Amino acid sequence: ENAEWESKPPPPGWRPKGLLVAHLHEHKSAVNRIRVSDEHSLFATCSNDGTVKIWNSQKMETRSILTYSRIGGRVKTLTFCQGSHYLAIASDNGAVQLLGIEASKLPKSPKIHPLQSRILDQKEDGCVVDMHHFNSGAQSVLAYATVNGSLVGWDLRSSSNAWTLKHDLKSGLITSFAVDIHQCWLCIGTSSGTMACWDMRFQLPISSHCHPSRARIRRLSMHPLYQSWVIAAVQGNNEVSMWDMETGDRRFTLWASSAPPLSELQPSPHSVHGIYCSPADGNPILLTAGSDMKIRFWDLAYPERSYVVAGSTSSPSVEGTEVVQEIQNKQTPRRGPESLPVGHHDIITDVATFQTTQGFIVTASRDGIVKVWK
Amino acid sequence: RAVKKLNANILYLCFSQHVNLDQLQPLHTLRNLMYLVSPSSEHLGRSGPFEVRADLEESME
Amino acid sequence: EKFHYIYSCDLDINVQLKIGSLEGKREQKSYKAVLEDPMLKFSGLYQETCSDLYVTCQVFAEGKPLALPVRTSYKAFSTRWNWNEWLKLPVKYPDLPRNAQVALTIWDVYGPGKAVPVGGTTVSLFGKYGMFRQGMHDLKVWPNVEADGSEPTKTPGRTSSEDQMSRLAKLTKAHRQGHMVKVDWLDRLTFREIEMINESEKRSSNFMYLMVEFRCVKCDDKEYGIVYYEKDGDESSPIL
Amino acid sequence: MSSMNPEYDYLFKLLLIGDSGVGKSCLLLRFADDTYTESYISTIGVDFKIRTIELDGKTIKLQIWDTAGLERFRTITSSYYRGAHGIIVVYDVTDQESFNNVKQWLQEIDRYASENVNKLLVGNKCDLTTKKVVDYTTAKEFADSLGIPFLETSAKNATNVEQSFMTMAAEIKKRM
Amino acid sequence: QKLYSRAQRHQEKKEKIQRHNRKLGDLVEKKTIDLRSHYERLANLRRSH
Amino acid sequence: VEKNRKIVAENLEKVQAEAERLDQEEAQYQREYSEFKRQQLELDDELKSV
Ligand SMILES: Nc1nc2c(ncn2[C@@H]2O[C@H](COP(=O)(O)OP(=O)(O)OP(=O)(O)O)[C@@H](O)[C@H]2O)c(=O)[nH]1
Repeated sequence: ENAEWESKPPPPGWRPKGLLVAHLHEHKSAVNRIRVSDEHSLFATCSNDGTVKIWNSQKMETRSILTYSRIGGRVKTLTFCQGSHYLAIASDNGAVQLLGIEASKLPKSPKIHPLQSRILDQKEDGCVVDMHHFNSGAQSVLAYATVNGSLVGWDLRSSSNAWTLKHDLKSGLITSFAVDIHQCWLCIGTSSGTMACWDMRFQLPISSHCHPSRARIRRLSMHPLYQSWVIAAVQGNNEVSMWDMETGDRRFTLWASSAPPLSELQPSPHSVHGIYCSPADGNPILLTAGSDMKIRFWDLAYPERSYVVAGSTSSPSVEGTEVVQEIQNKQTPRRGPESLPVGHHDIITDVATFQTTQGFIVTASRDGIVKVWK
Repeated sequence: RAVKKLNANILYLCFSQHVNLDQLQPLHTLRNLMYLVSPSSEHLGRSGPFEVRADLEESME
Repeated sequence: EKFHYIYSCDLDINVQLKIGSLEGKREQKSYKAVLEDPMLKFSGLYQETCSDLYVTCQVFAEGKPLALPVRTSYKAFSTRWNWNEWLKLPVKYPDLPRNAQVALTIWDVYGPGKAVPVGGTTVSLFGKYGMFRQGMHDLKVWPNVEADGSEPTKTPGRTSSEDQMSRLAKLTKAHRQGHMVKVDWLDRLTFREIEMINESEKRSSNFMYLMVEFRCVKCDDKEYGIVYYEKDGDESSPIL
Repeated sequence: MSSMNPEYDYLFKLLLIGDSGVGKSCLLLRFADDTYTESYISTIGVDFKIRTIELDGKTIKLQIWDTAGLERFRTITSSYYRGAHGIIVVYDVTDQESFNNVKQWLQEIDRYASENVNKLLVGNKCDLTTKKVVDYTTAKEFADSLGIPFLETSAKNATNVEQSFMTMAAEIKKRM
Repeated sequence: QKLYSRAQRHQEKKEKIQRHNRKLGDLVEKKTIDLRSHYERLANLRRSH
Repeated sequence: VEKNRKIVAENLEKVQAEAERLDQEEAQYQREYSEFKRQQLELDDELKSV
């Protein structure tokens, strides 16, 4: 009855203007995930350079307040655990490490130390592909998904697994999963475009629905309102589509491609890599960024008001399913100098937000850049 | 505030080029640019992961 | 907000158990065995789809019977083995030790003068932490064997698990009792999945189950759980 | 005052209960989907179908719930009855035991359902006349003795199936 | 008989994807060497400028 | 008829024994192919990023 979607939702009528606050490059290569501590006091970004870096949300008026590197391999997913006390990270090394964060006052330097660890045999589980943490009081389970389809709920209260699910690999590689804010159900998105719903109460596979284009589920999120809807980001055409798992109908879609809406023909190579969704004032906001490196603010209540956040007006402006279609407009005097391109210049891999006294967007790309916006 | 901006700005540009961390100081406005514009900084023009390290942030803050 | 309970030694009344129904197909022997011994033809397995089975209910403990075996009164069956009989067991709650067991054997006729067991199921009267069995239970009936009350029981009616339906049934009952969070859109799907699983188990296996029920003792609109306890178990030893 | 959906005025949650094999799923399927089938899948837990109907010019949305009738999926306390607007007790007119257990299903209503919930005794499988055991008079005497409406029916042949659910919807509207 | 063909075709798919994986890693290796040349051309042009 | 039943029962058993072996093999093809797919889905992003 009372599961809040966000510990701190966006301010009322929040509209990210696209002002860059911090340009960060402390990572040697591609950043894989951006996660914000549920306190919004810190956030963390992991990278293919094998390091993870933790950042102070309040210092985004900049420096990696903490850093860790002693796992090796590409660290490609992390999550906080409903507080800045714990932060878990995982690498293609198959190591799952529970880092404890030490919060200190200004005079004494902070530190990170590993306080829990697991290793996955590459022949029997493979590395993780995604993970999520969700408290239930009696347990502090860290669910994570592995290449062999195992989805394991590691209870951070001990070494015991709360539960384990065996995704049918005939549906392809697990590319992302999400869990209900109510913790009643779960949905697995795959490289072949299949969403497979699991009822976490019974731990049974209740349903399987497949994208008609049979294309990779790049991100998966529960819907902030409709308890049976899953926001599945799909490869090609920047397609973000809400799927009602109670019936399998694709019943809302965001589209931004040269290909006409929902067409299976030659899809654009661009794809959405990060989706942030919030109910706000009951007017749900969905913010997407990806391989076209253009952050799009989508207003699901008034889609005509949707706009590109990652760029000024120097850039070219823009089946019974409610599809929002983006069509580029069919559009010298040196009226002041040309400014530097503020946006990313490489594939954006994730989007996150924090609300420390203002609504900031964090974005990161495959070159290791991390950018803060407001 | 303009001096704070300009000096912090220069230092940020200095760090972006991986200039010698021990030489740069937050007050020596023109000397900082001199180390950046002269051939002494072999890395000038390179684009890569600068870090604005703690030993240089603590001097500013 | 409150848990109400009583000690097994304070409740000086006879234990009572409802023999419910028996669910599941009964394995018919191939006629090859009927040729080996022709008296099989007259057993209740072959003469009628539902035979007039009966259930014995001996309370065992430490591998010894605590008392004489109570048995279900005769009830005619046509299409469903269903007894709705509260057997007043011959032992009282203070007479029961922590490892007390009911050994529910199901019997059928085998010609004149000779009963034969359809199956048997043994369930401990006290749960994981000494509370007496609180309600309806579906016990796995081990076929063709008489229920054994030795400890450990070779024919346990319950599992700690280890198969789908033993877990999904517990969750189903918990969901019915309202213990599990209701979600109409999920339930309408997950229970279809459990239906498929159960119907598969009903085909790939021929196990049967015996429903039983224990009386929920009440007082002033409160229901008291019975906890295995001992008079003098209340005092820690005064060792100096 | 309260919010009101433009499609339906009243949401009447109906619930079907009764012993296993009495035909609750068949009745639910015949009413909400006009389909019938010999294949028996023993229901577990809950199932429901929505059917929209019209009575006295009012659009009535019926959410009909089908509970598991088997011993193994039943429990002493039940929370399916909670919030039911009307409850149908089904029995198989070809099995006296299912009819006898109606007495026991009724006391579950008086214990867990709404204090004045609508009740309706339904006698499915009336098409098996050569196998019927209860008399219509035996059932009517019992139903009237408790004031609950009653309709013998057949999911197989749709016989009185529609009328059985429509009658309870009307009875609930009459109650509110 | 349907499984024998599947085992064959899945094995051919495993071989094909493994060969494709090899060419992508080699292509990225080569493209990185060119990107290195681009970044050095840019570094030299920038420094001269 | 018992002889024929026994012979056919062994045939069904031994043919199904191959079916379950192929099930383990196909399960292994998926388990391995999923790994090659994971790698491929990164090389494609590295290629596009480079
Ligand atoms: N002749 C006849 N047979 C029926 C009728 N309705 C149901 N049946 C038979 O009874 C079987 C079981 O019907 P169900 O509706 O599944 O019984 P149920 O009440 O749902 O039983 P549970 O799901 O276990 O609670 C069906 O498969 C049919 O074979 C009917 O109206 N006439």
